[PDB]
Amino acid sequence: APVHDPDYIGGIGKELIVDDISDVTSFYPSAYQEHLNFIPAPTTGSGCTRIPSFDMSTTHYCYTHNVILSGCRDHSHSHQYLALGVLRTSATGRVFFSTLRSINLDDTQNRKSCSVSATPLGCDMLCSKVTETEEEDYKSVAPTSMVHGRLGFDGQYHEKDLDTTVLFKDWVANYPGVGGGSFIDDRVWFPVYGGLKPNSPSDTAQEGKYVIYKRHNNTCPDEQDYQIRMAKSSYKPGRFGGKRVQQAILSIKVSTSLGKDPVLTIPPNTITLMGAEGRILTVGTSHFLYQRGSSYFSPALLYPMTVNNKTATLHSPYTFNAFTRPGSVPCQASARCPNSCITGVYTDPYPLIFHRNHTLRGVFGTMLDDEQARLNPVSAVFDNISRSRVTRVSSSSTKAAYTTSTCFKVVKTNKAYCLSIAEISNTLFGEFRIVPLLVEILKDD
Amino acid sequence: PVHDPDYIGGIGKELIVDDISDVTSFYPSAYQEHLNFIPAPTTGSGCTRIPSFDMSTTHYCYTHNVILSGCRDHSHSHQYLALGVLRTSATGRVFFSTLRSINLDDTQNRKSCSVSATPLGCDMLCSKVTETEEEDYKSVAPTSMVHGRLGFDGQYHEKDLDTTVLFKDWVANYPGVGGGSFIDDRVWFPVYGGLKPNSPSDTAQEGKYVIYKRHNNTCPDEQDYQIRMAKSSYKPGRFGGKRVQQAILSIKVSTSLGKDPVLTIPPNTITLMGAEGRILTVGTSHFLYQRGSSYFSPALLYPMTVNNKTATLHSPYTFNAFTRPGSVPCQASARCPNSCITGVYTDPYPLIFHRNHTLRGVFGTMLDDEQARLNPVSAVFDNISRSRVTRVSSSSTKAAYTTSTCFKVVKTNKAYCLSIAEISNTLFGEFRIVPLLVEILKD
Amino acid sequence: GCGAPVHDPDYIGGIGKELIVDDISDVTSFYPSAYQEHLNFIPAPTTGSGCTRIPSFDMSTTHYCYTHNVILSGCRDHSHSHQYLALGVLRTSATGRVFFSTLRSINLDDTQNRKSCSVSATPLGCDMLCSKVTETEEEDYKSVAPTSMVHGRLGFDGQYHEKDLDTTVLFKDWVANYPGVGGGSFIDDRVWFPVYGGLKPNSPSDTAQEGKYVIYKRHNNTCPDEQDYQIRMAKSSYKPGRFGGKRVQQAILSIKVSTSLGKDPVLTIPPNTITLMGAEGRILTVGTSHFLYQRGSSYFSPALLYPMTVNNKTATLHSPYTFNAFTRPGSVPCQASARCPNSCITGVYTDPYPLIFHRNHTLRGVFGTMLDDEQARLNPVSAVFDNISRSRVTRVSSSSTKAAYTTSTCFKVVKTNKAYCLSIAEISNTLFGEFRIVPLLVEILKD
Amino acid sequence: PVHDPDYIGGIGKELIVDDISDVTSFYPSAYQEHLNFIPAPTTGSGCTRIPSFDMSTTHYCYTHNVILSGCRDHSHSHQYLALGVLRTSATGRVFFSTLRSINLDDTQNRKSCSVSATPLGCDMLCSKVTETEEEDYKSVAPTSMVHGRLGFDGQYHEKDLDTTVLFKDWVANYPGVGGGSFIDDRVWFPVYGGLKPNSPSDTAQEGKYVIYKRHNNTCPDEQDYQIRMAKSSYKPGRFGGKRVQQAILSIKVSTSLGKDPVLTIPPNTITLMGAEGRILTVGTSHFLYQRGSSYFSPALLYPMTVNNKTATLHSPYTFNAFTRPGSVPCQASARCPNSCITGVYTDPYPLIFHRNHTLRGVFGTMLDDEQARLNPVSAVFDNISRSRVTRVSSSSTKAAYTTSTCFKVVKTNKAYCLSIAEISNTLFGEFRIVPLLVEILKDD
Ligand SMILES: *[C@@H]1O[C@H](CO)[C@@H](O)[C@H](O)[C@H]1NC(C)=O
Ligand SMILES: *[C@@H]1O[C@H](CO)[C@@H](O)[C@H](O)[C@H]1NC(C)=O
Ligand SMILES: *[C@@H]1O[C@H](CO)[C@@H](O)[C@H](O)[C@H]1NC(C)=O
Ligand SMILES: *[C@@H]1O[C@H](CO)[C@@H](O)[C@H](O)[C@H]1NC(C)=O
Ligand SMILES: [Ca+2]
Ligand SMILES: [Ca+2]
Ligand SMILES: [Ca+2]
Ligand SMILES: [Ca+2]
Repeated sequence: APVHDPDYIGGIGKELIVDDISDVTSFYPSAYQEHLNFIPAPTTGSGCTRIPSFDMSTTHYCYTHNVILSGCRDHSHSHQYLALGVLRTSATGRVFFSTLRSINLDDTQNRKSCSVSATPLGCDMLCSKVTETEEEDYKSVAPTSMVHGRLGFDGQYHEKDLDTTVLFKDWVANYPGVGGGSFIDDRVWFPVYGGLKPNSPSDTAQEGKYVIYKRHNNTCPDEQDYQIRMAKSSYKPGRFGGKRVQQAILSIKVSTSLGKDPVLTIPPNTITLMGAEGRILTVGTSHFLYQRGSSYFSPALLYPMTVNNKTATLHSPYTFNAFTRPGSVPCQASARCPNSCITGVYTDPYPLIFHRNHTLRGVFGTMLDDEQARLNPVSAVFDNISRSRVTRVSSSSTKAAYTTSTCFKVVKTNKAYCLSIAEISNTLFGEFRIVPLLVEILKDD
Repeated sequence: PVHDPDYIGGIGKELIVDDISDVTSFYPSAYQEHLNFIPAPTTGSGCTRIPSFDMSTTHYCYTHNVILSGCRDHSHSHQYLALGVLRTSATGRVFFSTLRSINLDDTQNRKSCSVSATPLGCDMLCSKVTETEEEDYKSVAPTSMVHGRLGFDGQYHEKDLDTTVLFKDWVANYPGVGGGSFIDDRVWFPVYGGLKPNSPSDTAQEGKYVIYKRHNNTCPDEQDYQIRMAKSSYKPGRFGGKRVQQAILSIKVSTSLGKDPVLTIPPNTITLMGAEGRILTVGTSHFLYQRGSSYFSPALLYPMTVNNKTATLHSPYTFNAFTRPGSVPCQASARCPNSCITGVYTDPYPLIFHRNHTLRGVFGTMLDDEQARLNPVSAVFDNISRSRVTRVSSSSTKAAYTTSTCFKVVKTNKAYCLSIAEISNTLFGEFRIVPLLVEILKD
Repeated sequence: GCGAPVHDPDYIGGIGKELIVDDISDVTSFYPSAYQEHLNFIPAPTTGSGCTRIPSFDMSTTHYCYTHNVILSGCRDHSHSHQYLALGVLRTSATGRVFFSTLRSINLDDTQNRKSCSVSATPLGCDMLCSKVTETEEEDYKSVAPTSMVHGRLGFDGQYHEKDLDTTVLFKDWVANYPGVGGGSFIDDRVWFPVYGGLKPNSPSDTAQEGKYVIYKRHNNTCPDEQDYQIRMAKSSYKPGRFGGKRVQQAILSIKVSTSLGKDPVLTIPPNTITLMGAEGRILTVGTSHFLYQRGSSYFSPALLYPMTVNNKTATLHSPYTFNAFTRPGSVPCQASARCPNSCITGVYTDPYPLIFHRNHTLRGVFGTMLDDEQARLNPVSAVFDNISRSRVTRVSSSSTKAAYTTSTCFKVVKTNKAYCLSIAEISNTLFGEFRIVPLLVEILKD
Repeated sequence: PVHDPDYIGGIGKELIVDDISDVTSFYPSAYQEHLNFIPAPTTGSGCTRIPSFDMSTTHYCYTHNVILSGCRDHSHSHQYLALGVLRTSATGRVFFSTLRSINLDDTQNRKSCSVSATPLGCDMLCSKVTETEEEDYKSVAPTSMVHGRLGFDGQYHEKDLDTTVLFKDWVANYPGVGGGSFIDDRVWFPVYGGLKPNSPSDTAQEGKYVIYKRHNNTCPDEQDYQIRMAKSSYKPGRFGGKRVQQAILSIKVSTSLGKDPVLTIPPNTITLMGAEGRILTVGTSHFLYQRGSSYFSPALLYPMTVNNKTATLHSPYTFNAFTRPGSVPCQASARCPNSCITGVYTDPYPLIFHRNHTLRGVFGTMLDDEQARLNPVSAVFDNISRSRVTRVSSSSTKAAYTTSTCFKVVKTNKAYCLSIAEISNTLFGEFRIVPLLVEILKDD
């Protein structure tokens, strides 16, 4: 029923800047712009608001984040904030995000790692229902419970538990990838990751599969079969005792029946690195999988994704060598060799500048500009090697964490905007505030 | 659009009726997480200030002023406006669920806006300013004013009031920031401003004054001197000796905005110097909160009686420990009449009543400092005392306006007080406006 | 100004897309409004005998392209001719009313006789594929050389440049060959054009078709002739008597779009187990789907859309969508209500624009202007069609009226969320020549 | 944005300078195909009417009015506006190439618009009407008027004139429909309307009249009767006896629209009753064409001299065979003064000149009927005669306004006359506006 102001409709989910000639990094973000903050901040000293997910279709946006009363990471009950809204314009021509349905989902169930997607029926959610820590989940035999929910245009929420005993038979743990999903054709597509049980069909299918991705102009000096050894062990990090940590994609038919006809796609690990959080993006006619750099590879990754009815295929990724993320040694931001780790942080890149033949040239995102610590969020435009002039939250050292970015255009002014939702350090009210930062994309001629 | 039925009977009523208990045996819990319905700034210089809030038995209304470049820029601003309903999650936790969330931003500069929840939506009274307050007090024409409404459909409409007639005796005039109230088919707003010297309204107040006193803390000045100082408190030096006057504006609620407005000016034998304020309705009682911008520090609630289109004020309730910071000689501990414009908006919400409806106790968030806007502290107050408190921080913390509203989740038998407070911010602007929530407990 | 223009902002997001995505509604509950006034961007004749005919139209997300052929002395005069060319953008007035705003408007009139021209909107302007004709079609099928062809382009600066194709090589296996009149389409760095003509008997291309045929059938109306007879007839339908039994063949030509015209041309010939006898046609791109429209010049009357997939420089066609009430007039035994395979060259160009889709992108309904007559080119009526039925109609006239070719393209004004269909129709004229080419406009309604 | 160099020296000049030849030995060719730059209607009731055309040595301007529901409807309308340049194809065939093609359609009802090609683009003068002509003659305020411009960038800007001051003495006032002309840093538009009875402008025409006569066809009425009829002709009965008056408006051409407008009201000892018209510039001569809305049938061209911001008119050239249909007693063959509002806009383009610049011949498309708007016929005319003609049809055919402009393709040594004509349509509304093109030939 509700729809964005027509100022935005033709500029959402599109290839924003089509340019074959200009240097990608001649495009750069403006100063942050003041607009209607649609993301609730904590109201107590210990309250934890973390794990944002965001998706926007040409009719509405969907947003969610997790809330824990007593502090973050606490093994405790949690609830989700959920919002459904539309873009509007003031009389002065300034965009604002206008939320229509704004609820807390807080009941007997502990929904974690939730991803959201804007579908024709409202805001679809994929969550894990957890009663164990991740550490414990990798040791129990049963897969993790998972639920497909929807906040409807009427503001009501309904959900259906998936049959994970069947759907995730070959897994010991499984979680949505936190980043948004995408509605494609008649289905909703969500990133998933978790652990495979040893010697299952899915595990055997990945036996001996690996890929080594390299830094630009910065060769790993290690011997080659040593690199191969380390790349293989990177799929089985020591934190969970040698279980293969696997990337997947889950598609669900969009219908008034939730959980209808789900299909799991597991790409070969000759393409994907160790399973991690991620996001399914649709820009123009192209789809991508973002995968968080939780393993040894630091440059931001976008795997081209093509849809084959109910399944997907991924292709060799775009990489953005200056769009690093912090991580612990030996997988810090400047890392160049394969190795085994679980680290990094979710900071996704939004496809922004394209050739006319639709090859991606440049992305926008907010990176944490530090070698090892989650510090100094910086918004910028990135090509395969370089980074534009940047916009920073603070000229002082500042703690931050996850960021997820989405860009859209106002075609009547030909202005490109980028929204960057970032977990930022807070004072007085909890560890984090989740801030929707807004920039305009400018050009330095 | 209506509140969840868990709230039926829990909104705008006398929450605690108790003749026997000590008032300060009631006290606020620690702050509670709920759904923060108030947008925080998103840039380093963004200014969100001046909150207004009112809630009827069907919906709530909220607004605050936004300036892009910092809080003392006079050139342009916009208002954030929200219309919403109270909800409960499945576990019984409160959340404020906004339904209509808009920025009102055009070429007009709407300032000092008050909102009120009426049967047609969220009514707003704003001044449309073209010059500073200081300049307004020096120009002969009254300040322009507008009656707006955000409807349940999310559309905003407004009508300019005929201030040339309605405020002909005034040089400057503003809504009182605090919420208004819908009573007997009219919406009622606090107003304040300056009167034209020797206008009929100014002449009607000549010689009028009132001295309100601190509990068990006598002014040592002699009575004659106190009277001179109380008279001069209505004509502070900042605006060159014009009388600064309290008033109340009522408007017929109708699809026609601005219908039949009527200005009531109480005698200054009851009211102190005009200031920001709020019209409250709790049960069948109404009150005018008046900010303590003059010499009197304790929080003030004037009982208000509605007689069709006008109202009568009565001698106020005072809450001696509910002080506010101010400049010398009108600091929080001041006890003598004097002339000043200082203080801060921190309103008290009527909470504990006698069975005969006499008010005993209030909830609010005070700034617990003598002179500086520091240290917001939530508590229950009677005429003399303060309960055990809840604080945003144990460290010294800048803050400003607070406005409080209490309600009951009847379903869970839990009484709550919302305290919307301007709190110092880091990284993103001068202030963040935070809706603090406490449960009222009993010791 | 050599840089590219763009439609008004009201249209961005509403050009070349799936206009109505609806799984549940009856297709024919959508219907056209009355015709709407807008800016007629198509020149009418200015003399008693002037012939304006053979419209071609294609519109990209940045601009539209339009052309038609002009003959001074009458329409079938096998003589010199010229082309009107227009490059423009869609606009809205202050009231929101649609208008087509032409930016480059030229007559291309020189020593060359360009015929049967198709146009396509590419990132460099308006690409044109024409035959350069020095013999009638009847003479052409009798001479061994293929027809000359040219790839031209009107640029955004208003200049026209062109390159003759190497038809002696490119069309080595052909005796005659023409573009399909209907618009081409820009897909994956190349421009794609419909083509048709005659094959050299026993040439490699001709032997690759030997024995190939397909019988397409009417809805709920069975042909009574014996099966072996139907097959004999279907086979002979590829070799009409008009050109002495040479095979008349459908094809698709793709050209790399570059400042170098005529670059890297590649011819695709689909198997005649899929296509009927070659005819005029159009390459359509709607959303992510491509289609070849094929004029019903043979025995099959319902409008045809063959799904088209692009591989690299070649195309693959699939079994067609058919719209049983979107018929066209033809001479007996291939009239509008024909149901049996037979051999004939008749019909008329009236294309269908894909309009209503399933969520999974299966096509449900089209818009077009048919000629509503069994045998004569009469009575144009605009309608929405599904596989069986026709919506409520809009008519140019309640009296009997001569018309000919129609080509339709639909678009949405995103600002108002209204869908429109343009129908460019050759309509009988009085005083000024045989035809006026009229851009009809309707809004698509739902009752 | 300029015409092809094949036209240099062929635009806006005296096309045929000849003292010797019979004017009517020049004659138009058959109509020729070129590029029809004028949109036709696309619906059954669509009304396209009231063309205006002007061409400078760099570009041409064109406009016409559009009503959705029929030609008499009065509620709302829009204008089609075109800025273009003359081109030649490789074979030398003329084509009019429009560069900017827009519909101007908003809440405002612009009527009776005239255009003129200025160095800044296509200037337009329109009335912004809120009541019918009948009702405007009865209201005290003058008609609102706007000066707009379609620029070379395709953007349109406009500014309302201060008509309460500029047209203080008028009850109604409209541009003359025919094109205006750029002369000496100002654009010049024909205007007509009604004067406030007893205003200074009205009293300044009191007792003023002029009687123009047919060639070799004297009015038999007695002289005092003719004088009374001639005076009455300026106050026709349709609008209750108000004086209907000719004028000329000049505006300074500037990035500021509506700059320094000045109105000229010529004396009615020269002009007949106010009517539609056109300001023409050909060589160094300027002329005011005035439609024959009153008793006088032959086509009229008043020589016009520009002083500074005002104009002076002189006794007109008349072309006795270039008649127009009208209702009795002001029909095509009328010869006596009378009072009427009738006729039709069909202008004559100055074509053939003596070496001393005195005009000898014009081209135009006349409606060749006594009383009805029928039978458009293109021809060359002198003061008394008509050349061999070219016809749209040998059958009786309804038509209305025509406006003609001639030019030379210097490269091919061919002179052409464009004749934009409202012609009866079938299927698509009442009229199609057709740009007819002829080559000027010589018998010899
Ligand atoms: C796309 O186009 C650009 C420039 O036109 C070229 O550099 C790039 O290699 C192309 N890639 C593909 C896959 O077409
Ligand atoms: C109400 O009752 C209290 C004590 O019960 C008394 O002190 C007070 O004066 C009473 N007031 C009224 C108005 O009844
Ligand atoms: C698309 O969906 C419709 C409706 O369920 C169905 O009839 C049709 O066959 C589907 N097409 C494909 C290719 O699955
Ligand atoms: C120009 O020459 C002709 C030739 O007789 C003459 O009639 C006309 O009066 C001349 N023009 C002027 C202005 O004398
Ligand atoms: Ca497990
Ligand atoms: Ca003032
Ligand atoms: Ca041949
Ligand atoms: Ca008037």
